[PDB]
Amino acid sequence: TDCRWDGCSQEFDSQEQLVHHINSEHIHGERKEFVCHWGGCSRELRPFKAQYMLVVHMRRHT
Amino acid sequence: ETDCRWDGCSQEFDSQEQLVHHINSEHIHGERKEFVCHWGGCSRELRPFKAQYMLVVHMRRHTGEKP
Ligand SMILES: [Zn+2]
Ligand SMILES: [Zn+2]
Ligand SMILES: [Zn+2]
Ligand SMILES: [Zn+2]
Repeated sequence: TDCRWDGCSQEFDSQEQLVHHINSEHIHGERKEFVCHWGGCSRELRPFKAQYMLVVHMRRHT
Repeated sequence: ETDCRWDGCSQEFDSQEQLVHHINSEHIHGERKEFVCHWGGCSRELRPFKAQYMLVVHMRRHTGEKP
């Protein structure tokens, strides 16, 4: 019944609430994770909170 | 400098400009082709799915939701 989506502190009473939460916030909600999938990147797939930060980060690989 | 290492991409280019344009066009602003499960302790280890529907079915392993 508790959310373990990295960055999420949400705890619930029931499976049905967790299911609705994950669908609402983490699947269909505003995208808040922007991962660099560059092979050997020292971030190790740790997400940025905004696309702009990923764009700036890509200058390090190019 | 010239070659893309974006997970599941092996485009190689002649110039830095070509690589910069490729990354922006395909990996930043292109159709999304990576769907990561950020569930703590997930055995996938943040390895991406190709499609949103695949992440949706995968979530039922963390929730226990019957299909
Ligand atoms: Zn959550
Ligand atoms: Zn990176
Ligand atoms: Zn690429
Ligand atoms: Zn998972």
